[PDB]
Amino acid sequence: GDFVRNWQLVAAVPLFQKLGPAVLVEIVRALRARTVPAGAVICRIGEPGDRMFFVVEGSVSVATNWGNVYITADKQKNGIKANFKIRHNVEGGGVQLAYHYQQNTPIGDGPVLLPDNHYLSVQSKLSKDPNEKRDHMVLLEFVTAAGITLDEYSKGEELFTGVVPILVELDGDVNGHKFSVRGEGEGDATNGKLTLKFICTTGKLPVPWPTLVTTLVQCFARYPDHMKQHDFFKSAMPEGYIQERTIVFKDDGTYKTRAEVKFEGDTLVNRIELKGIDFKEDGNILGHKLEYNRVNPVELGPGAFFGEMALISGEPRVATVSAATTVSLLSLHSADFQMLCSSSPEIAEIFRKTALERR
Ligand SMILES: Nc1ncnc2c1ncn2[C@@H]1O[C@@H]2COP(=O)(O)O[C@H]2[C@H]1O
Repeated sequence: GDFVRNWQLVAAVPLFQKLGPAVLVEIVRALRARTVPAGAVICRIGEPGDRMFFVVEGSVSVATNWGNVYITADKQKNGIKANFKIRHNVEGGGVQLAYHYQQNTPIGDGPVLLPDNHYLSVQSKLSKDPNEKRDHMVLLEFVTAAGITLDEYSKGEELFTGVVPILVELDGDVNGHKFSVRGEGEGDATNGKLTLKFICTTGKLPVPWPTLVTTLVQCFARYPDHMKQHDFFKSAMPEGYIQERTIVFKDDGTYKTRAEVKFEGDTLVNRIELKGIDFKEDGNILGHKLEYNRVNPVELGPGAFFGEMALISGEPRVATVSAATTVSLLSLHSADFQMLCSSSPEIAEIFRKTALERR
């Protein structure tokens, strides 16, 4: 019943052809098949991991950790403040730190939610559209609020109950290099999910796309039920908020940004002015020495696997994995994973090395 199905499906996984038929029958009896709708989260970062997954149809996207955004109320200015560090990989190895200093002030006169101290967890995947000739960035992002212990007996939030279209506009000036970016896409606050594509409309971007991610809509963060009273960003909608930043690149220049974030009709719009000063023309930013996505460069399609890191290390999921298309999965529980690795040292090696490479 399920076995004839999983037996048919397991043919799409060439890793298992490293296996005799009697044993393969036993493995297929332990596999569980799953159809996953396009866009759905399969594994969430920080969750415990009791199984791993083999892709039989479709592809999945891995979104890796970008860090935490630490937020505090600014009750006297009726807004919030945030500070955090971004670690950009340098292409030859090493890291370029970007220290972020942030303040947000509502545009409207009405009261907003002024939160207790908390943070936003961000995971991201950066990619390219193989049919796009312009300089561009395709971006997938998950944003989750956390840091308030869950005791256990805003009107702006109802603007984000579904999928909201987003428009992003940036005029930049870095060491006199002027440039513009336009981006469009959609925000799903219910799942904390951003999917956008950005174009440099003036030609070649004079800085690396990863350094513009933070500047290019925290109102799409998923605030958990017990934290809805701490979501300043949605509470200031629809009139919106001003968001300003100082971004200090260690041993290099600084970005200063001012943005208007607000609804125009049904569309959440983010309009940005950015000025960069004191950059080194042969440094990591103006010299384009930062990795775009070498860490995590591809969706994982048929024959690939994920979820193996937690089973090897015992640590929680290190990344969020979501279906890019409709996905057909076979999952394998932890205990049967250890037996698979024991029965086939070849397969054990493939897992070991892949998990190392991904670490
Ligand atoms: N840089 C990466 N490239 C590809 N896949 C990854 C990367 N980082 C994590 N993963 C996968 O994402 C999974 C998330 O859950 P696990 O940590 O159990 O195991 C992880 C790997 O399978």
